[PDB]
Amino acid sequence: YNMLVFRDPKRRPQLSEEERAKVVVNQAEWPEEFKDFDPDDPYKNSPEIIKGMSSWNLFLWGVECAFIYQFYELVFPKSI
Amino acid sequence: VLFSTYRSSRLVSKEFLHGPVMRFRALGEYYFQRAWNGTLNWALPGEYRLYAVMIPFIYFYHRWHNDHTLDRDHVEKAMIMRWGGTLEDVRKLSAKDQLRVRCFTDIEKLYSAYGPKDTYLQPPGDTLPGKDFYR
Amino acid sequence: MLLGGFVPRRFSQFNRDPCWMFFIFSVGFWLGEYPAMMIKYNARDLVYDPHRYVWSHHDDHH
Amino acid sequence: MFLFFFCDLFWLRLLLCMYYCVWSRLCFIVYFNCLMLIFDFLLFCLFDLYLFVGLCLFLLLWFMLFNLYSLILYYCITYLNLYLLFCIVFLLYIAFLFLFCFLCDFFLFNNLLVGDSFMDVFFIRFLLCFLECFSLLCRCLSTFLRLFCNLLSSHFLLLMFFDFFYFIFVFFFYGVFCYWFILFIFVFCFCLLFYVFLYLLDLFAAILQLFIFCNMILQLIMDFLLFLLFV
Amino acid sequence: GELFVRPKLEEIPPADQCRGFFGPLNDSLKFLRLLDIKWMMNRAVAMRREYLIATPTLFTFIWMFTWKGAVIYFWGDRAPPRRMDWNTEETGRLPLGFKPTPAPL
Amino acid sequence: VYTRWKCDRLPVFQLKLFTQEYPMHAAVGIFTIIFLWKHMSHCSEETERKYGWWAGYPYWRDPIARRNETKYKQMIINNDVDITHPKWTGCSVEQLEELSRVV
Amino acid sequence: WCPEVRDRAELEVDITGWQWWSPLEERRLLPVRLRSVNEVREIMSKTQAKKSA
Amino acid sequence: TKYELKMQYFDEWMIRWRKFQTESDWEIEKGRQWWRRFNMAVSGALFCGLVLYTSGTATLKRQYGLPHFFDIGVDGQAKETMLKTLTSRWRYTPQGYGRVLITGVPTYILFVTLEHYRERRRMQQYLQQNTVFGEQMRRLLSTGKIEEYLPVNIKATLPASQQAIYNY
Amino acid sequence: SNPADHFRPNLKALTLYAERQHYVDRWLHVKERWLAPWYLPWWSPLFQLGTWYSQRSRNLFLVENHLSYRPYKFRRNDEDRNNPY
Amino acid sequence: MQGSWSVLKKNCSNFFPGLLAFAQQTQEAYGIWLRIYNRQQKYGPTDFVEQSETFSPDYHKRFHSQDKNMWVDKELCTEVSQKEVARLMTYKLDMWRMAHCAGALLATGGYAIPFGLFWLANDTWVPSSFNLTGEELRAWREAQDLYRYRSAPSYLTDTKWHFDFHAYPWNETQERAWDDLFEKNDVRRDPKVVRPAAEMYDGFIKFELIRRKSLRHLCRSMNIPTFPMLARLCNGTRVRDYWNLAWCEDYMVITQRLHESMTDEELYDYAWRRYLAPYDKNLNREQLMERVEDYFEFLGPDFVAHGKAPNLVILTNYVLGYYNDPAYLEGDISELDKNDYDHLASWGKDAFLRRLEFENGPLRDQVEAHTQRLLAERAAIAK
Ligand SMILES: CCCCCCCCCCCCCCCCCC(=O)OC[C@H](COP(=O)([O-])OCC(O)COP(=O)([O-])OC[C@@H](COC(=O)CCCCCCCCCCCCCCCCC)OC(=O)CCCCCCCCCCCCCCCCC)OC(=O)CCCCCCCCCCCCCCCCC
Ligand SMILES: CCCCCCCCCCCCCCCCCC(=O)OC[C@H](COP(=O)([O-])OCC(O)COP(=O)([O-])OC[C@@H](COC(=O)CCCCCCCCCCCCCCCCC)OC(=O)CCCCCCCCCCCCCCCCC)OC(=O)CCCCCCCCCCCCCCCCC
Ligand SMILES: CCCCCCCCCCCCCCCCCC(=O)OC[C@H](COP(=O)([O-])OCC(O)COP(=O)([O-])OC[C@@H](COC(=O)CCCCCCCCCCCCCCCCC)OC(=O)CCCCCCCCCCCCCCCCC)OC(=O)CCCCCCCCCCCCCCCCC
Ligand SMILES: CCCCCCCCCCCCCCCCCC(=O)OC[C@H](COP(=O)([O-])OCC(O)COP(=O)([O-])OC[C@@H](COC(=O)CCCCCCCCCCCCCCCCC)OC(=O)CCCCCCCCCCCCCCCCC)OC(=O)CCCCCCCCCCCCCCCCC
Ligand SMILES: CCCCCCCCCCCCCCCCCC(=O)OC[C@H](COP(=O)([O-])OCC(O)COP(=O)([O-])OC[C@@H](COC(=O)CCCCCCCCCCCCCCCCC)OC(=O)CCCCCCCCCCCCCCCCC)OC(=O)CCCCCCCCCCCCCCCCC
Ligand SMILES: CCCCCCCCCCCCCCCCCC(=O)OC[C@H](COP(=O)([O-])OCC(O)COP(=O)([O-])OC[C@@H](COC(=O)CCCCCCCCCCCCCCCCC)OC(=O)CCCCCCCCCCCCCCCCC)OC(=O)CCCCCCCCCCCCCCCCC
Ligand SMILES: CCCCCCCCCCCCO[C@@H]1O[C@H](CO)[C@@H](O[C@H]2O[C@H](CO)[C@@H](O)[C@H](O)[C@H]2O)[C@H](O)[C@H]1O
Repeated sequence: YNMLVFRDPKRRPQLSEEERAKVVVNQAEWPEEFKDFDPDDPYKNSPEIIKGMSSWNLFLWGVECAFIYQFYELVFPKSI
Repeated sequence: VLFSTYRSSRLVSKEFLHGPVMRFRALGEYYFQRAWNGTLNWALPGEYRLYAVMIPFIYFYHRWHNDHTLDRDHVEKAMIMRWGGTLEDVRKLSAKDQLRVRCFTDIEKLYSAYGPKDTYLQPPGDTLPGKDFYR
Repeated sequence: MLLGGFVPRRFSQFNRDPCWMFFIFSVGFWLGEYPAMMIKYNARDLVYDPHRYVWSHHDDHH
Repeated sequence: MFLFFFCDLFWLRLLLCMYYCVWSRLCFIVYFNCLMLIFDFLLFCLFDLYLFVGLCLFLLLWFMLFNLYSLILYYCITYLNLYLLFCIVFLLYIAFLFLFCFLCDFFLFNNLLVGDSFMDVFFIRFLLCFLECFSLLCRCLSTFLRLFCNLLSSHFLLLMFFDFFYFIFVFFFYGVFCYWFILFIFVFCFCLLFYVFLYLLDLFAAILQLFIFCNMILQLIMDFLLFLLFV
Repeated sequence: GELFVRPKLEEIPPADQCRGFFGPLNDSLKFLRLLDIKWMMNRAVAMRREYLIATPTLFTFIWMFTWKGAVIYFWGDRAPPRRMDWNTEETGRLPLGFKPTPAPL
Repeated sequence: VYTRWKCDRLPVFQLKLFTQEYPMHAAVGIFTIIFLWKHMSHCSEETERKYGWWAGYPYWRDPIARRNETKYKQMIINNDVDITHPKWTGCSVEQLEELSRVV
Repeated sequence: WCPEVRDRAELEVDITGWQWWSPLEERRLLPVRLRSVNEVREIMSKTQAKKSA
Repeated sequence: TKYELKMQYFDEWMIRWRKFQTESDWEIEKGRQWWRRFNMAVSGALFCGLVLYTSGTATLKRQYGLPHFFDIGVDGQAKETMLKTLTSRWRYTPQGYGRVLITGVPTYILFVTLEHYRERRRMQQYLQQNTVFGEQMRRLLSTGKIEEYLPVNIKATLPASQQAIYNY
Repeated sequence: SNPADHFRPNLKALTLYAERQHYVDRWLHVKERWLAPWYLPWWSPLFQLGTWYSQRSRNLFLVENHLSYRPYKFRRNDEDRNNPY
Repeated sequence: MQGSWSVLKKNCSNFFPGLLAFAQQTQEAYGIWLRIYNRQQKYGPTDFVEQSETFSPDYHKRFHSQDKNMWVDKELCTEVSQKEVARLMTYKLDMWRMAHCAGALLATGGYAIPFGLFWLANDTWVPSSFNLTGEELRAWREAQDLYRYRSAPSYLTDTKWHFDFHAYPWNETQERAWDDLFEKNDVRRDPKVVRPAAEMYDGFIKFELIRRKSLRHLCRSMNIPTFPMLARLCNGTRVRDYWNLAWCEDYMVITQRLHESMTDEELYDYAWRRYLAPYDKNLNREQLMERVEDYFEFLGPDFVAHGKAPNLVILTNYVLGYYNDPAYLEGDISELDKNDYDHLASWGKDAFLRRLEFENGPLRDQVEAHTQRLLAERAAIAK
């Protein structure tokens, strides 16, 4: 998949179909982070860097910073 | 005999500032020394996060410099020329008046070549002051 | 060279990596500064400078 | 008059120091042809034909640190002056030319006299030699002029389009709440498409112009190289 | 392009075969070979000494592109004016009654 | 084993690079530097007023005049120059006094 | 801990040998490999016959 | 004696105050130019002679042998004469640094000596001048300093239409 | 005009002025100081390198006899084409 | 070698005695060279005496030709002895360095004095006459050997890399000779195996086509001053003269078997002047004799038969291979039990690194199978 020009790398298969069919999948040994692993969304279960900090919260933080940058002089103007 | 031409002539010990240097190298190596971090002539790395982090920072500091050091000169010139032609005359105004003038200057900047021309061309019959107001 | 790295699948995943967290903060700043300019520079109480015809850059550069 | 100023690479210099205190392989080069001049085996040159590699790499790095990053708004191309680029190209081109001339081999210039003995010497071949000798200097001038003009035009266009986009976005976004919202949406989508297209075009054009800048110098060098065959 | 091999002494055609601007400068006209530039060019081409034609040209261009061009631009003498300010040859002489200092001795 | 880039210090490597690797380039660069500082190192006051200031020349304070005034004051004070000398004024001191009394 | 490679690389670069590919030397040395026992028998046999003659 | 160190200040001052350059000083400088050109010519002739004398026998045979570019007949005669003259006696034909030294050191010495003595001659000439330039030269050699604005101090001659400034 | 003003260096810090006469004189004093000592004979290549080219250029300037007028290099105003003074 | 105060004191103390000894050696060497030059001019071949011109095929630049511009005087023993030739060679080296220093002094007047102080603080560029005792001479020889070690590997690598990158040998024997030519001095090279490389390189590059950078490296390795280098035909002439004298002496010794009767110190010096025997190796007579015999064998029968030595470039590489020491390796093997990236342990693994470990770790086959099965199912559903 892509996010703007950034494309997610994909691992090339190395096993043949015959050998691949003989592989037994045991997700019990897999880490909890990667269970029901999906190539189209491998980071769905990945932990947040900061608990409770959503992406929308950071977006809103940036928007508020912009609003401050543009409006601070309206409330606390300074002379030349 | 006075100074050595060889880099092997050490001036400090091998353990001088080892810890801080190791921390700095850890900062450098973690994201850059990777197989997918293949640079194009040392200038364009392959790691996406490097772009994602450096583009905003570069833009931020450049914009801060431009707004607080470069455009400020044009704003001050406009304020001085339109309100007396001297710094003291501008300082005779209040902060709110200066804010209004500077925001009008920002308006003019935003309009540029794609906007009404009455912001700088006085229509005939207008009662506002002309160019010879202070002369 | 754009070879690899963490790539969030959607917006909600931008919080899974500090670098993308900073990126989304910056994007928020970028996009939210435009509504601020709309509100500030299209305000009812905004008034053109009375002395705007006293001087302009057009006469100066001419 | 002595003006003290600084380049706009200090943060990039800091990043270079941070990320290149340890070694890293390089496998992608803008101008790779400086490393492979000879394609047929058993051919070798007694002239220092690989002397340009270091200068080529450094020039690529410098011009890429400036031009590619100039797409970021408010980033300054500190060297963007016509005569300064003239000085740079003069240095490189004339240095290589004087390297060939200091060799004191006049036969090296025999190829300047274009044509064969059948053509009249005075009225055809001599005029062609004059034109070619002029064309060398003209190639130098064209190289520097092209490099200057590409950046100048691209950045002028970017500035103008960004100004227009700011104007329409700020002073006509209220149309989203009005009955003519469709027109504004169409215009906004067109502006976004134009923005992306311009950025991609500039990104590609910068690298391509650097490639051509180095290729002109390498062509100058190659025009006077002679290869011996191993036996 | 390719390697250049100087011609052997036997491969060089005779001087009498060379042609000038109008025609060959054979006996009774040999001394005119010095003045005929085209004859010299043809002789050089015949002798494979083409550099004599090319080397002076290129170098000249370089000399103009490098050193004389700027010298002419910055220090060259422009065309004289119609009304010329000639020198009256009155300036410089010491005034009457002046006592110049003695020369070294 | 010995290598210039790895064993020699930076100034030594710089000298070696520009003397036995790229000497002609260094010579041409020095030539061009001399040319630039010989023919492109001057700016007249009018040129400074036209293009020498970011936002334009502030005629309301004329900093060029103040700069030249400081320059000339410093020169006069340090060199003990008598600006009342006839060559500077074109007239004798007594004539200057007469003019001062007149005006 | 592999000094020969280090020295060769550094010297090649310091003498303007920037290129990192050597097709000719590889072509000379690519097919080199330790021989099989039967090949050793045959080669020893040729050496022995040569010594006898 | 090092006359150049003294004369550089004088030359710069004359350039700055070239208005008071009498025709005599101009002739002096033209003579200096002519003597510089003459010194260059003689030094080049000496260098060419030394190069020819030290040239290798095979090199001389190739240079002054067949073919003849013009083939007039005088060219061949002259080339043969020079070749025989050079190849008759034994000649020291060094190569490398030795030829460089032999060909250059005499040339450099000759050129430098001639130029230095011509500079001394020019200094004497300016000393003997009865113009403001000569007075400035004498004052420079006396006090060791260049006195600028000297022409207007001692009131050097000016055109009839520019004497108002001296009117004091 | 305004778009053209975006192509300027953005980190100008200080500007210094100096007359050609002053620093040329200072350079000449330095050159005389370093070339004066007795242990540097006038016939040495270093001394000639220092002096001969400058002497030649100054002589060429003095010998110049041009029919046209060359305006002063360091006028107060050199932007007016119809006023060489 | 780096400069030191002890060497500075040594050279300052012995400055004037050294100059006097150098002058005496100059007189003696001028006599010897006068004899040799008269013999060359009288009995030399026409091409050698007339200085025949050999031009390159690409840029037509003249340079010394090994066959024509070098001549071995087989009958020089009648007029000049071997010891006189060795004395002339040593004096040529000392005179070259002294001449460069004197040129600097004349050029810069009295400003060369501090540079002279730098010069006397190191034995690299001082004449041999400045050493008045055995220990001083040993230190001087050590400095010369250090310079040779510093310079030779660059020359060898230049030659080998250029040839290998632009050409390959024709046949297996040439391949073996080329590979064995550039072996380190810790192993013994068989001259018979290595000789064909001379003809191969003659096919590639003769002495007449030697490049200026390679010439600079060679002159560095031969303790010949290189500043100012100037055109390549000056130091090239120096090299040609030195090796011509060496070849004359070698022919004399081979014909008269002088090396067998030569004493230990004289034999060591003879090998050293051929760049075969460093003094820091503390070689015995057996090793010196082995190296000298190998050198003579490399010269080959044709050298005695006709005075024609093999290609000079390959000869110089072969002899200088004795200064190509094995690459240094210091440190106990136990040091390989440490870790280099412990300082990164605190950083841990990010999401992408964890994904890479999961996909390419020991569970890689299971993950690949699961992913491929899921993709196949999705593709089938899509169709
Ligand atoms: C009168 C007012 C004052 C001014 C006087 C001027 C006199 C002028 C004379 C006439 C000259 C005529 C000709 C002028 C031509 C100019 C052309 C020009 O500018 O071209 C643009 C061009 C721009 O180049 P660039 O691409 O920007 O790169 C150059 C950069 O320097 C970056 O390039 P780089 O990174 O490759 O450089 C290498 C860099 C490699 O990287 C680094 O080393 C990193 C650091 C970089 C430093 C340099 C960058 C400077 C950044 C801006 C300033 C920094 C803050 C200064 C704060 C000042 C506060 C007032 O290393 C260095 O820079 C080495 C120096 C490091 C110094 C470290 C000092 C540590 C001190 C610690 C003390 C601790 C004490 C403890 C005590 C405790 C007690 C208890 O400039 C140049 O190329 C250089 C021009 C210089 C010309 C010579 C001028 C004469 C020398 C003047 C020295 C004045 C010293 C006194 C000042 C005192 C304060 C007022
Ligand atoms: C090896 C290098 C290869 C790589 C090259 C790389 C570069 C590319 C090449 C092109 C150059 C690029 C430019 C780069 C920048 C270099 C610097 C630069 O351009 O500065 C110019 C720069 C220009 O001056 P400027 O600063 O613009 O000031 C202009 C003023 O004129 C200055 O005034 P001034 O006071 O300094 O005097 C200058 C004077 C320079 O000249 C002199 O001072 C006098 C002459 C000097 C002669 C030198 C020796 C020549 C040989 C002597 C004889 C040897 C044979 C002896 C045995 C004979 C046996 C019979 O010139 C003149 O003023 C013109 C006077 C002409 C008088 C003509 C009178 C009429 C009769 C003679 C002509 C017509 C004859 C017709 C015959 C018809 C027969 C049928 O400097 C000069 O040119 C003058 C100073 C240097 C003079 C050096 C003289 C030696 C030149 C080399 C001669 C030998 C080599 C050439 C032949 C090779 C054949 C294989
Ligand atoms: C502070 C001091 C400042 C000094 C300034 C002066 C310049 C630097 C001085 C010297 C610096 C040291 C290093 C110099 C280079 C060393 C080169 C080298 O290694 O040579 C080895 C080499 C020894 O090797 P070799 O095996 O014995 O022989 C070489 C092989 O033949 C080689 O075989 P090949 O196969 O290579 O054969 C080809 C070879 C054949 O040539 C040779 O090797 C033979 C020797 C050279 C002959 C040159 C004369 C040719 C005939 C000239 C005819 C002129 C007629 C003009 C008539 C005019 C009438 C009006 O080369 C050529 O074909 C080149 C011919 C020259 C072409 C010149 C083109 C110039 C174009 C000018 C463009 C325009 C200029 C501006 C405008 C001017 C006019 C307005 O040395 C030589 O052959 C002679 C070396 C001479 C060194 C220069 C001596 C300098 C004396 C200076 C005196 C004046 C001082 C003034 C001071 C002023 C105040 C400070
Ligand atoms: C006062 C004015 C000064 C002017 C300014 C000078 C500025 C400095 C430049 C350098 C000047 C020379 C310095 C002294 C060198 C020592 C003498 C010498 O030649 O040693 C032999 C030696 C010859 O070297 P090579 O490679 O063996 O020669 C190959 C030949 O095939 C060799 O031929 P071969 O194989 O047949 O063997 C022959 C050999 C056989 O002999 C022997 O084996 C016996 C030993 C003989 C040589 C002994 C040398 C001893 C050196 C040390 C002296 C003591 C130093 C003490 C220092 C401490 C003092 C307290 O004998 C020779 O070596 C004879 C060589 C040819 C004679 C060269 C001298 C010509 C100039 C002198 C005459 C000037 C007359 C002026 C007339 C004026 C008319 C108006 O010289 C060198 O090592 C070359 C010099 C190295 C430095 C080069 C620096 C660049 C030079 C560029 C010059 C360009 C022209 C000038 C203008 C410059 C403007 C930038
Ligand atoms: C009484 C005695 C007997 C009588 C006299 C006898 C004759 C004596 C003379 C002849 C002697 C010849 C032999 C000499 C051998 C030694 C040479 C040498 O230096 O060896 C390196 C020598 C050490 O040698 P070593 O340790 O034995 O190692 C030798 C190895 O074998 C390493 O060997 P290597 O081969 O690797 O090293 C070679 C290296 C040699 O180079 C170096 O090693 C570099 C040395 C300098 C390094 C400086 C580093 C430190 C910088 C400090 C900066 C300032 C810091 C702050 C100071 C604050 C003060 C308040 O590179 C080169 O060779 C490069 C050559 C470059 C040639 C440049 C040519 C330019 C030509 C221009 C173009 C022309 C084109 C033609 C145009 C034509 C136009 C017509 O270096 C030093 O000792 C460094 C000394 C540093 C002194 C302090 C810093 C400078 C102080 C300046 C004070 C200025 C005061 C006035 C100021 C006024 C202001 C207004
Ligand atoms: C991070 C920043 C750090 C700071 C950076 C500083 C800023 C640097 C910026 C620019 C740097 C690059 C500049 C490049 C310029 C262009 C170079 C170029 O075109 O080169 C072509 C070319 C390249 O040279 P090369 O011969 O092919 O090989 C160069 C390799 O480096 C040879 O290497 P090699 O391995 O083959 O041989 C190694 C060894 C081999 O050993 C030997 O050869 C035996 C020892 C030889 C001793 C020297 C013999 C000299 C014989 C006479 C030479 C001709 C003289 C001509 C007449 C005199 C002209 C002045 O040679 C040596 O060790 C040489 C020792 C030299 C030590 C001096 C180095 C300079 C240090 C600074 C001292 C001067 C400071 C002045 C300014 C301050 C004043 C207060 O140059 C030449 O042909 C050489 C001509 C030399 C002429 C003399 C020098 C002319 C320049 C003016 C001198 C002014 C003296 C002032 C005295 C004091 C007055 C108060
Ligand atoms: C090793 C050589 C030593 C030489 C020593 C002296 C030799 C005897 C004197 C040679 C002749 C001198 O005569 C010389 O003539 C020329 C004219 O031709 C004069 O030159 C004069 O007329 C020419 C005419 O073009 C003008 O350009 C020049 O400006 C002017 O000075 C010189 O001023 C004079 O000095």
